[PDB]
Amino acid sequence: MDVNPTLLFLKVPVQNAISTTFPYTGDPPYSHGTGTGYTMDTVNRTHKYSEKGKWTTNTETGAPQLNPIDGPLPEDNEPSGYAQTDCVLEAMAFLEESHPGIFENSCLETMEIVQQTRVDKLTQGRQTYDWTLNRNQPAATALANTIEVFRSNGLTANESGRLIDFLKDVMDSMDKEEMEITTHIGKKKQRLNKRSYLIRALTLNTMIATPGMQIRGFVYFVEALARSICEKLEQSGLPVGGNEKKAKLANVVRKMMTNSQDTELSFTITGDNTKWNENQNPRMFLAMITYITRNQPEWFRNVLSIAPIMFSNKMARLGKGYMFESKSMKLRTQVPAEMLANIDLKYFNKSTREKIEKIRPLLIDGTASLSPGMMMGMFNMLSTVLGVSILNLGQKKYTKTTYWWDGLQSSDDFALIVNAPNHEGIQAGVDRFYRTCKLVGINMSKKKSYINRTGTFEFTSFFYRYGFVANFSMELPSFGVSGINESADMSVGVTVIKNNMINNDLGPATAQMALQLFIKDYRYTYRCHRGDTQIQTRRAFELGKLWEQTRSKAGLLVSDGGPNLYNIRNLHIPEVCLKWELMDEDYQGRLCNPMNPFVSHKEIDSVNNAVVKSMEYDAVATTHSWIPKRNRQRGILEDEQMYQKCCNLFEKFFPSSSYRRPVGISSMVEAMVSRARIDARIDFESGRIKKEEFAEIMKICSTIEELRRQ
Amino acid sequence: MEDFVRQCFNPMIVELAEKAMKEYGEDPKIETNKFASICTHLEVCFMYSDFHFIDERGESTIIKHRFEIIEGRDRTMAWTVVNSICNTTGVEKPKFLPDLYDYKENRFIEIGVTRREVHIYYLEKANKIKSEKTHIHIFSFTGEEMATKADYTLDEESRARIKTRLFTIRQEMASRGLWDSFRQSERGEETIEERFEITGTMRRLADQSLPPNFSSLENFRAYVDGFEPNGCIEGKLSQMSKEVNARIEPFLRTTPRPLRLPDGPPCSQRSKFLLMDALKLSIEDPSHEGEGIPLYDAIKCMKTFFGWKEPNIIKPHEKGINPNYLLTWKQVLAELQDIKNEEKIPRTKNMKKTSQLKWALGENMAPEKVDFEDCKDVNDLKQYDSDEPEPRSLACWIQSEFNKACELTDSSWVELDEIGEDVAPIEHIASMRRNYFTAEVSHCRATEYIMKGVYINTALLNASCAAMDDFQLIPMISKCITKEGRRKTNLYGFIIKGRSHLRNDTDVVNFVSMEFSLTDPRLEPHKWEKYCVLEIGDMLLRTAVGQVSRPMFLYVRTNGTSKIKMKWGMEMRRCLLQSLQQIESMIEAESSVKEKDLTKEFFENKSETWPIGESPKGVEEGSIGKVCRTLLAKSVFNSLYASPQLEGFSAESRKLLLIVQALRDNLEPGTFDLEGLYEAIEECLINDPWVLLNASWFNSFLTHALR
Amino acid sequence: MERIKELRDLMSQSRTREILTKTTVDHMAIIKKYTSGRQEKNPALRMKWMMAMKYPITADKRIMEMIPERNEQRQTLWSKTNDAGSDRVMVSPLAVTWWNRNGPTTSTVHYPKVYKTYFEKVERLKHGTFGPVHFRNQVKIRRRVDINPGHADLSAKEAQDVIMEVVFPNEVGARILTSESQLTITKEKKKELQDCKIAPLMVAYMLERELVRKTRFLPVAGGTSSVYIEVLHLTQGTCWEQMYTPGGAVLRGFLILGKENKRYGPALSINELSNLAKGEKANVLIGQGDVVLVMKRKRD
Ligand SMILES: [Mg+2]
Repeated sequence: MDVNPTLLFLKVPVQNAISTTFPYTGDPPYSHGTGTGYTMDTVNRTHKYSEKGKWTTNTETGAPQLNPIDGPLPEDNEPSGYAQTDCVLEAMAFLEESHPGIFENSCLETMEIVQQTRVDKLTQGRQTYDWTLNRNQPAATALANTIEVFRSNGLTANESGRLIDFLKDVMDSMDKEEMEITTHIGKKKQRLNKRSYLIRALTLNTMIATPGMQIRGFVYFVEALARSICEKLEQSGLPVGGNEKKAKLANVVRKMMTNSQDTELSFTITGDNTKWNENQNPRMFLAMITYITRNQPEWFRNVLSIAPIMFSNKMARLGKGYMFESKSMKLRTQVPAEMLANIDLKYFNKSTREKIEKIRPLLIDGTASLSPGMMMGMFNMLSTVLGVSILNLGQKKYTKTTYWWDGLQSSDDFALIVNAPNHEGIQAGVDRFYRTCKLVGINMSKKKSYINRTGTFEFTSFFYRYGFVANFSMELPSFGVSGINESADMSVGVTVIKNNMINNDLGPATAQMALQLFIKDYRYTYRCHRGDTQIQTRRAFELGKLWEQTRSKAGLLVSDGGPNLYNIRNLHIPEVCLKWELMDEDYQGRLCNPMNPFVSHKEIDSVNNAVVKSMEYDAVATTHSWIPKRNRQRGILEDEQMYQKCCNLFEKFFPSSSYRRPVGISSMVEAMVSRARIDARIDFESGRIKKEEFAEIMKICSTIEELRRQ
Repeated sequence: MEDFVRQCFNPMIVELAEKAMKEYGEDPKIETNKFASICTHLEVCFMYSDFHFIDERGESTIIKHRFEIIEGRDRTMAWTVVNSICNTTGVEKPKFLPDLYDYKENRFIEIGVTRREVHIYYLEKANKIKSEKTHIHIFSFTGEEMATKADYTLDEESRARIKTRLFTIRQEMASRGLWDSFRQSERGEETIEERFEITGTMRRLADQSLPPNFSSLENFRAYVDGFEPNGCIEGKLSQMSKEVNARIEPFLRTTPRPLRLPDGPPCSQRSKFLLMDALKLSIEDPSHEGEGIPLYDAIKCMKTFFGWKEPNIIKPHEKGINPNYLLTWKQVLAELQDIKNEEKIPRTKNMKKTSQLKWALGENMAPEKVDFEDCKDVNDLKQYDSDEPEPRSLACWIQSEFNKACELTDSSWVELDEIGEDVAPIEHIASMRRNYFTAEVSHCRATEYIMKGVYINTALLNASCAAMDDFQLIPMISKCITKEGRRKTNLYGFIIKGRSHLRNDTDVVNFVSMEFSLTDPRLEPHKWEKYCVLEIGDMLLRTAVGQVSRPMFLYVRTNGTSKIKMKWGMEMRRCLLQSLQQIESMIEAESSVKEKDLTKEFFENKSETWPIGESPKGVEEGSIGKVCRTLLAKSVFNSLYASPQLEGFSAESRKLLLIVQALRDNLEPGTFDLEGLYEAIEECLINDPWVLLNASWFNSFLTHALR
Repeated sequence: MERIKELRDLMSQSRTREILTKTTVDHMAIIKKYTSGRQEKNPALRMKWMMAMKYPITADKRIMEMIPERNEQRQTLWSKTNDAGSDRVMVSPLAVTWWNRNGPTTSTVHYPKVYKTYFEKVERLKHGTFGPVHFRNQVKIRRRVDINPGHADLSAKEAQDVIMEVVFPNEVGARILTSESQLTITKEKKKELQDCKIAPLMVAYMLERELVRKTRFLPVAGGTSSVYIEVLHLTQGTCWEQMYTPGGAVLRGFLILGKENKRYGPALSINELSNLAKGEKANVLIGQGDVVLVMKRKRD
């Protein structure tokens, strides 16, 4: 007898036993599938899918640019980017007609967002391409470096604190004749001409790719507008959560089936768009943004249109380069992509030879010019808006025929449902939807899509079967220690189990097993094994002494070697409060001593909250609230901690700055000096500071004021 | 901003500002800075006039209004009232409209609320409007104020109220992130709408980012503004060729075909430790001095075995130096004997660096790094070999491995922690279900693999952190509970860890694993292409005919592991969770159908069966326990044999599974590019034994389900 | 004092001086977001790797005055080292356990008050009653439900107002000082937390949690009240329903008279504004460092 788990599908339907079709529970330990060859392949494919468009040379960057808009209509089923401007404008017009006033309300909300936004928003992104360092850097560091360079170049609008002023500075810099970059090593100066700076500001480092700080704000505003548009569409799967997706799937299925007559025939397509990024054109986004922002203040239109304009002239960096190895002398060397333009083609294989030959004409200064197409994770919501417009174009008042379609679109994925009197009607509807998508520049992956009678389908890993919906967009989440500290980790683990039980259909027995495994992992990670156990750990002696000392062992925390009192009953209760009544008086006092040297609190945003998304956990500040040790070159800032060093020493003057965002008219130094003087006066009056100290403090305050005035 | 203005200002003041701005045909919803400016000006006007009266003697008394408002009315009414005042009191006609008329001083006073410095605003007002016999009072949101001749008409109290109101408005605007725009929007005496213009380089870029038939962004904007939908989509659809279509090809019973497995030499073992060939030397009760520490337990386990003989190579490593592995084993034995005779066994044993160990651990075996320009002309230089990996044919050893992993062992391998006492009835139900699953799964061989991997990877990570630059010797140990309930400690082999100067989570630490076994490699040499196998001893095995001698071999190989891989290995216990989740989902579905708890009717039934295997007779059915063990083994083997091929195959074959399921439901499934789906599925089958076995399983399932 | 000396040191260097003098107190928060660090990807693996070290925890300077270097078994608790950026000494979990089993004992009387919400959760669970489980098809309707019971339904603005009044009495802005009446909750919390050594930031966070109203979009198949939402995990499931019943001076009225006026004496603090006379005008540092001339509200 040969065991075959797949045979379990002969009795249990696949949708019911879909868990067995997912190999891993967590991130796999390879995280591969990217490289320079991949970037060159994407560039080549994107240019090929629109090769029949019009070629031009940029007047600023002198880069080849391909415009497939209004190009020849496709003649085959291969992916294409020949979107028609009139067709997309008509789709937007009909979307507005079916949802009157949507564009105006979304524009007003986005105007509100634009006026009230702040620069530090840009610090909330992921790793970003710093053009000043010309490599990947953290979002906050990249923003600080760009601000420093702009200041050194006499651009200080961003000092107003508004992101829109930072964008004005970015545009002015794009209009600068020369840019100076100073790296502190000592010191070092470099000069960039207009073309070089423009190319640098119009790059997308590939590692998928990441933009520089010069496009983050414009993209943010465009995505805010697209989010506002999508929030008012019931056919949009973005950006709702896991609880609001099952409802939409069930509602659409019921609407397309129950409303169907006894002679009506309904079918459902589970569909993936083949590329959805290499055929989406920035010109189309510009056209649809221009239509959306009709009859709006000119500044708002300009701000929203800068993003697609900037992306239409983007550049893609080719990455690290290539690795060459020799067998005779076992010699290895690295060839940066910068020299890849001025090298022969005898070291690369046939496929690599073809890639380099194709991509050579498109590269300038080591960056391939990529006008057509897009990249995933950038304009997801605008693409969702376009897909929903196509979906809404399926109403019986637009098809003018018996067949009609409706469904859901989530960025790349979609679920369609076509109702028609007979099979030929369903075929006609599917063909019409496909052809309209092609006209608007959307390609459906024929290999990754399939149709069947309505009742069963899939959408973004949510599997629907006869009303039963199984959510597998994200499988079993990590059930180990998050890695903050003992108290935070315990609270996070129990809260995660509770939330999964509430929302993600986690069963009672599965929840108990998850709790057991989490407790085992917690004990092994933090060496807090039960005090009575004989496992040998560096922490075993102290835990055993504490165990023997205590009277009520049930009150000891798991981190203190106590028992686990958690069950399905009390997953919502913090452990410290759960066993508060069982604690010994002295142990409770020691654990909850506010003067202990371990507890620490950062700004309130990081208080009882962990970033994974961010989840808030309930915990009591105890001795177990310690911090793990911190772990850790060209540089624009001589002192990279100047901002933190200034913000610190302000919380010692005004502690409320930790909890509340301060507001004041005076400058930081003046406020600090005034507070110092007042505190010194009050302390000297109380009689716990002597003449010498007081006069000394008054003398530093005077010299600080003199320095600030000078 | 608009919400703050509406919710902060007195509703009548809001209405006055609305009407005043409508008089000029301006939209508050689109120009909120001007709206707020007018609201603030009107509020200051009212507070200036408010709480003032004139007594019977003409003196000023605080309770005829002392001040007459002029800026809160239409142009016509304001002009009429100012003319009436001038005629009645004979005052000079002001050149520009004043704000308030002071009866007590019989003059015209104008008030200016300035976001910027007070002196600048006062100078601008003096040089702009002030001509003669007009008083100016300039207020600021920072508390400052100014007036002509420093003669402030009001008492200190009223000015204090105005200053407090302005300061509070400033603070609330700042806290709401509106003060920046409000202050930046003041230019001398007027509030200007926000400006964001495209010029210079950005203008040229915009003009270069339009459809083919456009030259200027303004022209494109004009075209879009006047665009009206006139059957454009219908015309374009009627124009494009009919060859662009999505034709549904039916998928009924004959379209599917078996997946094509790759052809080539049979696949070999790539797991980090032996799975079904593992032999363990066991101590039935570790009650010795210094027990618990791995080294002492390993020494005791080795002592229990008598029959070590002179090692020799049985299966050489084709690409490796067998004498180095032989000398490594000899060095391990020598060091173990040395520590045994020392009588001072330390907690950790660091191996002495040796040529054999230096080579085996790959210490300094790497090409030197040089610049390209220095070695560009080398004839033998070439790009790093990244060709198509050699396809391998499926072998029956992986199926046998999976079969073994699915069957019970004689002893338990899991001792999960405790939880709080059950109180709710649902808690009791969950406990019963979990205990049933645990009983079905406690003794499984997959559980043994889970514990083995967890222990090995935990030891490896701890050693790598503790001993960065030492050749540590790490015994491969596991703990078990026999049927009799006595703790048993099993030793499978040894791992020598090399340099562990790990900085990132992907850099590899290289180790050498030598594992005891009873299986002869020569039976399946292709399975052991990466192993060097030496015969290390002789063992006595019990059978119906007494004791029989069997050679005992040592499988020695070199492997590498990163921090991420070690964490993945240590987290192997989640396979239990996965299997339990599936088994519990089945039970809950059945209970929902039957509206009652069916844990007993699922686990104690021992009569209901699920198809779980295939035999020459046909499909084989097993109890719920067999299904639990099969799913656990599948999860464990997925964890052990993780690869990009596995995830790709799973993702691609899920679509085929769902299409087949739709067929089985008589839902008339149809495809568009089914051949493309087949190609995508088959591109992920190259050499991995696990993926090939999964593909064979899928083929068998297709064969059985289609019928 | 160390603080003013550090301020002078910062003002010595040109760039730090420029940022201090240029950026206003409004924009301080903005420059707080220019972090030069780097968040650890996959912190769980990082913690697993750290815990195998000897001293993976960071204490403060004063720990060396209380926790001995070694315990009875001669195991080192803390090491004479420093973190990467401050004077936080390196310690080990052995130090944490040593403190928990031998450290000074205090009186934890304010903990039930400050963490009132958690102990209310505990009491509600303790006094609840349980009914039988019903197995059947479950159809949960998804709606917006409150998260924290017992709250005052206070606006975030007003909740922050109360928190600033209570935790940070001498940093209230112009709005608080210029108001006419004080909310009773503020006085009650001020009296309740007179001598509280818990970190003021923790007290503020707990007060904000206990006073603000929070809502979430959740499926529900039974009761909707807040007390029934905290136990949603225990009461409802995919195919079962568990029947559970839950077991449960006046420093206001001041008018600003402009900016600081040196003729009226040195700037005071808010806490000492009570000593003023009926109509005396003084200089007070309100908010986060804004000196203004203030007077008491005479002739209401
Ligand atoms: Mg899909």
